[PDB]
Amino acid sequence: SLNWSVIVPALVIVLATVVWGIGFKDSFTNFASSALSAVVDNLGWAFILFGTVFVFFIVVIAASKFGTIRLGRIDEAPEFRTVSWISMMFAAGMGIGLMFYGTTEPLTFYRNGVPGHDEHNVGVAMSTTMFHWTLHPWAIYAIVGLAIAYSTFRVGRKQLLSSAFVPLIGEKGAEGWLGKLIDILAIIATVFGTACSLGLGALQIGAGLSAANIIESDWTIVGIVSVLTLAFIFSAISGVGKGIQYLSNANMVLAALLAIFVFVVGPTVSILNLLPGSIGNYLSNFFQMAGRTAMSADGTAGEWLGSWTIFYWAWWISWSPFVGMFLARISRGRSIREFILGVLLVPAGVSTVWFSIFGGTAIVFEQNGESIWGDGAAEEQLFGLLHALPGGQIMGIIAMILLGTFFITSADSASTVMGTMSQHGQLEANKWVTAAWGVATAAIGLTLLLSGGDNALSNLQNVTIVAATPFLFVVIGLMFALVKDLSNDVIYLEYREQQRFNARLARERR
Amino acid sequence: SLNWSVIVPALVIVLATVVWGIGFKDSFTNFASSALSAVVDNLGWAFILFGTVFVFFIVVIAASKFGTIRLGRIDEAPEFRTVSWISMMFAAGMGIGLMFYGTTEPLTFYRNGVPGHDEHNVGVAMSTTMFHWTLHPWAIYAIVGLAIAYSTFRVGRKQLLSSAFVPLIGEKGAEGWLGKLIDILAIIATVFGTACSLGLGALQIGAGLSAANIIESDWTIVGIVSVLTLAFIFSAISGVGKGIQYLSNANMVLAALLAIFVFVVGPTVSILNLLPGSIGNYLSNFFQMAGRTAMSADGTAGEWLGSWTIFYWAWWISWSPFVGMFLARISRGRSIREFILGVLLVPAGVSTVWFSIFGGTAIVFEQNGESIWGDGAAEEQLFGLLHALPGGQIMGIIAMILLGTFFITSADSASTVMGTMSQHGQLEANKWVTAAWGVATAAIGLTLLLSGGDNALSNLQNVTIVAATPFLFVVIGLMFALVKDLSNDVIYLEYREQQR
Amino acid sequence: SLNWSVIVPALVIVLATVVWGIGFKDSFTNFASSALSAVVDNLGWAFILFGTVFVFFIVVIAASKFGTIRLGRIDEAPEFRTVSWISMMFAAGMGIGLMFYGTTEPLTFYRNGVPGHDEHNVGVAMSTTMFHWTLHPWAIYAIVGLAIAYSTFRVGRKQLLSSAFVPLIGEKGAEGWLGKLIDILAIIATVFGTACSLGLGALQIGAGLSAANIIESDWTIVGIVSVLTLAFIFSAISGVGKGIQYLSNANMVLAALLAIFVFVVGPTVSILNLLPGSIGNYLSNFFQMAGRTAMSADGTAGEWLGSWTIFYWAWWISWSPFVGMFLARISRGRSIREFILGVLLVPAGVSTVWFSIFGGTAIVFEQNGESIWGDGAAEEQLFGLLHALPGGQIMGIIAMILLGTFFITSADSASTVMGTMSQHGQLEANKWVTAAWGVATAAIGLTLLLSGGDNALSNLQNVTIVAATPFLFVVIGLMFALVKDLSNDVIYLEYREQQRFNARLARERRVHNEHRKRELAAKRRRERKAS
Repeated sequence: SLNWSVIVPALVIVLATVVWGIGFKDSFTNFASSALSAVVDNLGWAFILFGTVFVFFIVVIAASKFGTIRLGRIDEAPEFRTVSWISMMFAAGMGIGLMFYGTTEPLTFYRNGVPGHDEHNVGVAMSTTMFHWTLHPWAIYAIVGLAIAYSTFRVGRKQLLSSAFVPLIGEKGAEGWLGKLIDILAIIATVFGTACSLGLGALQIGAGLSAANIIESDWTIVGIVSVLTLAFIFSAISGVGKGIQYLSNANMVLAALLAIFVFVVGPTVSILNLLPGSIGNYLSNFFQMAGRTAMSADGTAGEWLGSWTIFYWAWWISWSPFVGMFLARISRGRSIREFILGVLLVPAGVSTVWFSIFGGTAIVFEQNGESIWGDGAAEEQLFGLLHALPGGQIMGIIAMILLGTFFITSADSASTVMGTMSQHGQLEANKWVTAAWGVATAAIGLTLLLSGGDNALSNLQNVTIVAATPFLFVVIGLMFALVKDLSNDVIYLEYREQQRFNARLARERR
Repeated sequence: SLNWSVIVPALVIVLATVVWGIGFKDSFTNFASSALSAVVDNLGWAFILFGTVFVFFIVVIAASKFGTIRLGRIDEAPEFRTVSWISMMFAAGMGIGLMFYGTTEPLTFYRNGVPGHDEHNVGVAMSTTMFHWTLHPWAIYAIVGLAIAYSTFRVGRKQLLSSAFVPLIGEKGAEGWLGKLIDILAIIATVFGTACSLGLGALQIGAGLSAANIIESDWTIVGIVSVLTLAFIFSAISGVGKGIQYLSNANMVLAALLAIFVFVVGPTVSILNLLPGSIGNYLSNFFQMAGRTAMSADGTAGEWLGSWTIFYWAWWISWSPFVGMFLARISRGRSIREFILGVLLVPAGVSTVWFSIFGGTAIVFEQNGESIWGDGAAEEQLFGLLHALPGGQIMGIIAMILLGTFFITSADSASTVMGTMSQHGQLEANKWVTAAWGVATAAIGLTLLLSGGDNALSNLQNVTIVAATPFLFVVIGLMFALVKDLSNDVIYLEYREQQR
Repeated sequence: SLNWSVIVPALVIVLATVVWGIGFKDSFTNFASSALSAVVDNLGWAFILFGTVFVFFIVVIAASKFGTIRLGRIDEAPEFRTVSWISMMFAAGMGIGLMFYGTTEPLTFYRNGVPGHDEHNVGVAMSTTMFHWTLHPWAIYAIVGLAIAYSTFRVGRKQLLSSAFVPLIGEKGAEGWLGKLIDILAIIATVFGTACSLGLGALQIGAGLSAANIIESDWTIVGIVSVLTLAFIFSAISGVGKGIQYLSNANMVLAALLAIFVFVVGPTVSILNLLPGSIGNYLSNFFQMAGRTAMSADGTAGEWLGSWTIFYWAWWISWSPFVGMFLARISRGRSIREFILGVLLVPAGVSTVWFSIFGGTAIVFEQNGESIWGDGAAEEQLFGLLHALPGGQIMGIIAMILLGTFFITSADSASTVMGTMSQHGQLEANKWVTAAWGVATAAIGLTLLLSGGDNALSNLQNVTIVAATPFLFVVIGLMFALVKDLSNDVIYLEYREQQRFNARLARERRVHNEHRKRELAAKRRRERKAS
């Protein structure tokens, strides 16, 4: 039961960018990235304004009476344990992203500084990175993750993003001009969003290899590294099961090694001192950073935001469908309040520690003179931070392998989700159609890395913002659909009608 | 049934300042404005400290159990629709004030800067203006608006500010040393508060005319512009009814034209980018600006505050009686929570957009070189912002007419309120006594504009702070009376006594 | 019934530091203060991170359902009146501390400035002092004060800090590797914490005398001033009762005189203008100061924090046992919510006014040129602020006497608490064992002032951070024990079970309606098909 109504237009746009970028109209793709700077100028306020709205909206709901509502049958107990649920939360907290920017981002802000602040500022350097990897991102994943976890568990609808727009569009009739389109953009936004992490994984590994087999052009090398792990996703999907479960555990171990290694070896105390700093400062500059637009100070932030804030915002939106589908399944029959409150606190905890370790020591070195700053190369900075520590050559390989495993897990999980959306929300997607999207995502992966050539990272970040632009309004509209569904929920109505009886009972007696 | 006990002392003080200012002791009036700088030094902390207290106090009540209480009969449904109620909220959001400072204020802060911050700072420039036209002002209007809407709807007392002090002063016995005095100051504070907006409307129009009939002295011109609309308030009160209803609708349209025109024509994107900025930054610098006193940094803010923060604070207080009487009638039998939460959110929404458009583009031009800064003239800056845009000469006239309509609506509405306070809270005041206060307010209007002459704006802002000083403590005390009334409501009071 | 199990190890460590500091290994004591800078480097984040946690934790509990719980018998009415309870709250708000730093602290921040800010900044100068004497300190006193006031009133256990760890350690079995140790550290942390205030009282008075009998070496003078009030604590404990009650009232009067005097005489308006400033600014820089560590800006704050933030934090922790025992008795059968909400608001109100008056005028003078800055001497700055005002020579003596009374009240109250912990939580401690700890505390008092010599203040602040380090984790663990006790309360456990049954009953009733509408629906489909 393959819904080709979504598959066709999806692959059409997917393969389009692939061919229109990999070759022929190569320089034309980089022209679209230039005309893309227009969306940052126009819909710039959109990503920023609503970007914070997601945080307030998801907190208001969690705090309101809707929080008591169970995600499924009335008064249903969660399947997985409380601790087990939190453990699966860390699995989502770790990704190729933290491996990439985790060490560079906090450093680039300490060296260059952020719009409206002095340079060499530890406090602001952390508050910014925190502002990009904590509440805001997960506030978007919670909205989507809740929109699904409610419509498919509580109401009992199909596992399609369109099924969440039932209240708005039309009950069951949401399969015309919209609905299908929502499911179409859902896949397109996901394939590009995942292609980003996969692409970042390539440059990350490539720069890691340029720190082992020194040296080689490395143009073909990129195509190699990609297909290497791209081919080993099949033997971890079809012929072999339990791939996501096993590899995820291995990832947590390797990620724990790097985190601990840098922690004990590097400036331990300094890292620990950053825990209260990054956290406290984050709460201080929150609204100041939330009000940061291309008008402060004097339209100077425009360039900065477009390559940082605006980027992440779009990158999370394009990734919301995947993370949403994930958090939904993990939170079976779990209170809305504990679901939201658990999605914003647990993951945000990992991002805090991770950045305080890598992005922390990287700053400590910048202070002591041993600048890890690899002449700009963001990918070479993670390994540079390792080689600067006793046993760096070793951990450098471990971190490199961890990337290869992430590339597989990320692509695997993202594929099982995309395949589901292509099968009318079938929970048990075929390991064949799943692998199909696997190469389809990696295809767009290299296409973005080759079109940019030397500026692969520049073009990669750009294309991401493109596919996310349309899906942005989807999440904004998904915000209303989630409000109407709740306002028409059994427990909710039963509450307002029971409260109206209590406010009328002691009224007549008076 | 005219309560002359309040009328006499009111007109006595009103006409006093009129004559003692319009002529004879002219230079003596400007001497009182100098000795007025003493109230900014002494009671300076009062306006600032409590100024924020109003915000916390009105939010705590709205959040507390008192919020569930209906403004009238137990479990009574509001008269007007939810959307209709919000629409009437915008009618109060729009005024002569936004037309005046809406374009200049955000600019003067971007050019000169605020105490304790660098200049040419967009973020701080917005946070400040927001700090003056959002929560704080309406937190004062909500307290008064609720004090009335409760005492006259719930309890069922007369529509007099003194009737709200029943819990404190004395039940029904609040008509001696106090009560009447509270009603006296209520009118005096209102007539001066309204005279400010009317005065600002004059200078605004006058500067608009100096951009059409260029040129003429303009001394008599001011007296003309005023009496022109001052005489057409009668034909919109007595001989003609539905004045407030019709004109209010026309005001919203014209105000929508200016707002949209500048929005689409000017830097659209920039304006939109200021929505998250002004809002976000406002929440960031809130407590920092709330703690801003004449001691930071190093008693340097004293001069700045006295001509900005301290000013608005007094200007809102002197206007609280009017806005309070208004919001009360509009919110018939409406939950206290939705009343407060609706008074702080709806109007504050307009002020955000309005300042992000006019005060926004004005900054965008300041950045691009086309400084609209009309050599200091605040009134000439609004029109300068228009003439800088395609079709400015047209909108300049539209905005000018909109001011004339505001001058009438503001004076009309303010009069119907003052007349009510002079008739033992009679909801249906006479269209004759109403028009009486009409000229009485405009009288003080010109008196403040002529006494200053060239510094008409300087003297106008000053006299305002004077009449508000006494009423300040009234609102502070009105804060306690609103707490006792609520703590002694219906089911709540009886429940405590039954537990005693 | 003296619990020597705690007394012995306590006096052993107490007398140890006394002898090992007063003489012989004198320079060795100052060596421990150098190796002490290591705890500020290592556990530095601990004091800062959790330091704010205490604030959030104590606010969450007060806001939660636990707040409705009464501190004693179910639905028990408080003994003292609401106003009387607030009055006894001010008695705790006033101390030797405010007399010492109240005038200097806000000044040193206006002159030198704080890490990450410009100098001569009034706003930041107040926010910092506020950050040290408001929520944070009392958030620690509330946690301890509640841990006791609940375990001894509600549950009905002995008045020992160890009795509060019953949930964690073991029910009644908390008297082995732990428990006793918790009671041991409780006294040690208290004796050192009190010794600080007593020591500060000495230097304060000594500098006051150097402003009257000008002049004299003053080395022996310190030993005199101390023993003078140290000997008059006995005649105010044994031979005379009602000492704490009477003197406390006298302290409030004298403290009111100084506060008002400086208020009316000095820059009145300026002080009043600081009320909104200090308060407002405090809320603004709260999280910014809460995130202040030895990494901002660029590990430069390390030195500053170690001599300010880190100090107070440890000083409050080492004093938590005493203040906790106090607030507990004062809040008999009083709602947890009104207890916490009353401990964080009332005292924080005094600290705001006190600093806005003394620390306020001191800045006003610094602005007008008449710098009260007594060439660094912190003790000579309070009197300098007085002598600068009409009738300073008079108030200088009054403030000096007020210090002597505080020295007695502080030592007296601290002793009655330490003695209680040495008698299995006996509420009625002996006036003999109480006086015993009196000299025991003053002993460590002079020991810290003589070991430093010229840098008496430097060494005094250091030794304090030492004894508090271990007790820090005790308060962190006491945070968990307070959560388990509450989660297992009668009124509480009834509230949850009730909230469940009420949700199951409604659950059942709803299911029956869905089958009702479904049965009734398909029924009308047969009436229309067969009409």
